Amino acid sequence: APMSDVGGVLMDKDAVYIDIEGEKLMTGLQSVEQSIAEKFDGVGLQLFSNGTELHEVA
Amino acid sequence: KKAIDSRIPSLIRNGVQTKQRSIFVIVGDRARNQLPNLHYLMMSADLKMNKSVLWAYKKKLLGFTSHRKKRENKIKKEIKRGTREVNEMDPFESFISNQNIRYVYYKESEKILGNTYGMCILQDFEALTPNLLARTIETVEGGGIVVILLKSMSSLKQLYTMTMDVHARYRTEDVVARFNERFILSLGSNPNCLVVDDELNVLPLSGAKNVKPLPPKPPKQLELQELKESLEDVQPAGSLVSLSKTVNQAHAILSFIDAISEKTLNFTVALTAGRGRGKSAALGISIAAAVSHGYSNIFVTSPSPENLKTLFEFIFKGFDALGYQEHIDYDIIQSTNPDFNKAIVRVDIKRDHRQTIQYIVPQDHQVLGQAELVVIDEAAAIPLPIVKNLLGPYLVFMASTINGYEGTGRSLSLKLIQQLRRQLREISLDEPIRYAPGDPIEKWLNKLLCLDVTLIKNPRFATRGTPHPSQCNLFVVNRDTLFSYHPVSENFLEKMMALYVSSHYKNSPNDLQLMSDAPAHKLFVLLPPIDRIPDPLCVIQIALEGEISKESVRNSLSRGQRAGGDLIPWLISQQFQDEEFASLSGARIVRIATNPEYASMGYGSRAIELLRDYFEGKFTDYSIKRVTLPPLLLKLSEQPPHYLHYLGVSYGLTQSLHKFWKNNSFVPVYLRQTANDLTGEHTCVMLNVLEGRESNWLVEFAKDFRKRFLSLLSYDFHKFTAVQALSVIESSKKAQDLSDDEKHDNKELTRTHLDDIFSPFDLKRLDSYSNNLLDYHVIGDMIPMLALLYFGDKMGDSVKLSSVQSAILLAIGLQRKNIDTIAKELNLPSNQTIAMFAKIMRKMSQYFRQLL
RNA sequence: AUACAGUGAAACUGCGAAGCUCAUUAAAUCAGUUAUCGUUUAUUUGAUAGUUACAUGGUAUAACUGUGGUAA
RNA sequence: GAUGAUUCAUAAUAACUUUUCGAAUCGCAUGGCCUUGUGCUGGCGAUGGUUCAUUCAAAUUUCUGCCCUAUCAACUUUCGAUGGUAGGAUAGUGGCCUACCAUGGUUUCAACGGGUAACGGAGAGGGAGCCUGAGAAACGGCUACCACAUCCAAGGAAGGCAGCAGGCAAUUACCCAAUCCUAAUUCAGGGAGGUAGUAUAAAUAACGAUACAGGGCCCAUUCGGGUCUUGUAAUUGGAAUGAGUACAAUGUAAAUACCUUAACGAGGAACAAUUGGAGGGCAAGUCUGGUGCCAG
Ligand SMILES: [Mg+2]
Ligand SMILES: [Mg+2]
Ligand SMILES: [Mg+2]
Ligand SMILES: [Mg+2]
Repeated sequence: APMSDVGGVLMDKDAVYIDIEGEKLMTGLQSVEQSIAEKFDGVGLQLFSNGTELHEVA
Repeated sequence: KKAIDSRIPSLIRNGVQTKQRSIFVIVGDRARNQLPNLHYLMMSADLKMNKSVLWAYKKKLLGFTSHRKKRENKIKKEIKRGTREVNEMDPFESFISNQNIRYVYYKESEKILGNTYGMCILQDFEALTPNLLARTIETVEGGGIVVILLKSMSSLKQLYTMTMDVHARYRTEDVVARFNERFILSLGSNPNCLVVDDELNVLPLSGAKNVKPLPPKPPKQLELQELKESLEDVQPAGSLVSLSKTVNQAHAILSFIDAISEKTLNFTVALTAGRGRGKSAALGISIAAAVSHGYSNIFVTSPSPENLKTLFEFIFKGFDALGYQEHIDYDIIQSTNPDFNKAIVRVDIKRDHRQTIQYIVPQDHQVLGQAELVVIDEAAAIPLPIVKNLLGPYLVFMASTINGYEGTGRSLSLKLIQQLRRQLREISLDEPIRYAPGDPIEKWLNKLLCLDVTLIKNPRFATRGTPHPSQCNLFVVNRDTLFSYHPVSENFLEKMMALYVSSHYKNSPNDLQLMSDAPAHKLFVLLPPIDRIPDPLCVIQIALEGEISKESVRNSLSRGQRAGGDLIPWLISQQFQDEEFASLSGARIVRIATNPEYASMGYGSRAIELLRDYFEGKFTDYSIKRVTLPPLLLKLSEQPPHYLHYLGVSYGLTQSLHKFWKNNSFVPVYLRQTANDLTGEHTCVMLNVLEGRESNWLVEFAKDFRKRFLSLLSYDFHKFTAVQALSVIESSKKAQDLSDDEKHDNKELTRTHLDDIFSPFDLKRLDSYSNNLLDYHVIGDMIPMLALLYFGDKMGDSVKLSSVQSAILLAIGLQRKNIDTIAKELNLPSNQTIAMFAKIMRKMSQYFRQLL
């Protein structure tokens, strides 16, 4: 039944309507702003103990 | 009703439209309840999707059982008890009961290799292994969904720490699980990956943060569809080409048909493809093409007949496309051997004229005298010398998989191809047949497991020249930073894996997890001299085995599961039953890799020499914070070495490898009798004792091995060349030279022992041969005993022989090879060998007379 | 209730579990009747056994505790 | 001693036995004594146990008992047919079975066979074998064989539904109370059992008043004849009650139903039964044939 609600999932137009310490960690995850990809950009890596921090490959 | 985030449906819809796969990570106890919803969204987007679902778990299912009758009884009792209404079934049970779900343990992941499934579920995140992850994802068709359930509290806590700050790693109270940690970061890079909670809230950490619904709706199909109409009249080509799924596959079949048409028996066709690109389907179709063309004697060879099931299945589909009917045009013969599990061995065809398709073991090359066509499926897994023999005066089809199953290193295929340069025809299949080319998931998968790594020639070395080995310096590699997924580390990890895969013969995908997680393992790199990312020249992997590992083992047994194994400590234990060597801490060189093109420049030997110095002490906390990263490479001085007694190696015995280790002062201690099935090579263990350490036990081990080798040359090592056996003896004797002590020394044969070994008549018989009054065949009796005494060194300095003569005596006495067989091996005329053989025995007679 | 003592899941013991559908068969079915000095008989009813002991053993286990295999 | 009758009952001797049994049990009460020790001696029941008899049954067994039959005259020894001896087995008698011995038994007074409104004995997927109990060759269980068929990760597992009930479509819901039955039993249960579910007598009306009209009806082919309180397509009054709308009690294991019973319940009594038949008549209407205005 496409139009009707089967199980708990209902589809109208292009939007779908579904019926539904961990909580503190979960809501913390939901609120993170930066992407993982962006976070690498600020991080520089040292090849050697006293070497310069290299950020991006040449 | 809660409005679901528009990102989740847009991802599934986009994947179906583009036939790209999508990864969903569900975090929460109720994660299972969301799977029915995701399945419904997948189907509603397109009704052409495959409905089968793959469920993978480790030991237990999450709160249910896959036995229909058992669930029904529990439901019926609950209904009778009144706990549940008569006809109520919440969505999860309805999803399991109706849908076609295949429940598979992680251990038996080999069963699912052939099949294809619409959706994949991986129940347990912690137990994930590279092989289980590559095998399962490859079975998801385009537009399918891969679901991973991170339900464990610790896994969530790892997810929490990693997202808030990337550098920090959550480490509980010896397995580090770096692969799972490195795995999580790789998802953030993936554009088709969403990480979600049990409430269907999109956690922002995922890479698919900005997915937008694509507008409503390829060139490859157009280039494929058109080719099919143009050949529809041309039977048998039209029916067979119709089965092709991709442009590359059709070209391969047409090229195979072309070779079948030429009818010339001196050509080789080499098919190279990635796994799942349809190599077996193309070969099976071509075998059907050769059947209709008229070929009578068609052969198929593979390491086992069981692997050929897919090939045989497509042959029948080719036969069906050609109108052949079972039990009328062809008959199927299955194996009676229980080991092959009723695998198809032979198909006899009765149309027009009698034609036969049959499976042959690769070793049985003698029967190929009348062969018209042999199909070598998975030639990578067959030993090279056997493959050489199989290349006879007939049409040859070779199928080799690159980075599939165990397969082989890419260079070994190049070493195969360069040998062919017999006219050679090369075909490559690139397009995958289960999904769109360039799927982000596949590119994601290859990056994570480092499968598609290719070695690259460095122009900078050419401009500056190859560094002299003395200039190079060995640097320790910090594993934590290497598997941190920083772009520099990923590129360096990319380069290290290239040397790994290229050189050695077989590498399983689990090897990456073994390197990252195992605590005993350490990594060393022979970087070029410092003056850009440094590119390695030689990489060594060490595994600390001995008394040091007992603490880890005791902890593992406390957990209730022994971890890993100590090969050399145990191997020596059964052979010699030496209690001391078990307590002796030592290191095992798991693998040494060098650039093949820079082979013979001594980089490998240089790396070992520096490695030996480091553990000797001649060069005398960087763990990631546990709830800014440490340097990637550590100089030897910066880290203190462990206290070690010996360095051990384990490898398949080959002349090049044995010579390499022999030059590095290693001593053989054991040589396995049963050759390894994949390679045909015998596993050999060699040990090296460091200075400042007691060396008596090694010498006793070496002497015992030499005696065992001499007696065992007849049983299973008769295949070894006489030079090879002589060299292995020589290396062991070098261990005696290591000991300047004279406490142990070889003993010269007495008169009494000589009398017992040889009766007086035998001495007369030997003397007559020296004087030429006697034939050779009568003295066959004394040769093996003479060889035992000579290589036992009982004669001593009185009798000595050249290298060629020693090979001759070793062959007849110990290998039991005939004289004429020796003539071929040593490239000598048969008459010459007998003359040299007589010269040896005259020296033998003179010594005995001198003793008398 | 200083052996337990009310009630009592589980388990061991004890007792009892003894309408339909097809075929067909002339005093071999069946009804009445005789005998059991030719028999078995749970149960009910009446009679009936003078020929370490201030209480023996696990030669004993369930239920129960706990560790696991399996798709079941 | 008993019976009509006994080697029957019963007693004794000599032995035998995979020699049986002759309370190592439980509840309630705590009396009588004294030799004060918790010393001796105890009341009411239950559950057990040997033998005999009785009862409930079961198994064999004596004799009698309405079809047509000869166009059914021989049947039985046809792997016992008829009898004796001995043994095996049964709970026992016995050709019930076995070894030896005799060659018999039924019948024209109808053996044997045939037909029958002789509904006027068998099994639980199909044959074979076995197990429990006082009672079974068990609608229970097990083994093998033969077929049917289900689940599966294809390594195995399990079933008797190869059933039942329907059509050519609702068999369900409430109970052990009433009569009976089983049990460690007054109390538990019983799809035994019970309860419910889905051609026949009435009504659609009865009784008055007023007003206004002169025709109404019957017979007869014909012409005509015969007889008198009739018609309304008029107005109007107060009484009667049933279907229904329904408060109760009684009822029943409870409940439906039956019986009984407050209030309301009629003029279009619209609180609006039908079925069939025979005749008319009408237009600025339609069609057809003609000898105007007609005929169909
Ligand atoms: Mg009695
Ligand atoms: Mg007798
Ligand atoms: Mg009136
Ligand atoms: Mg009516």
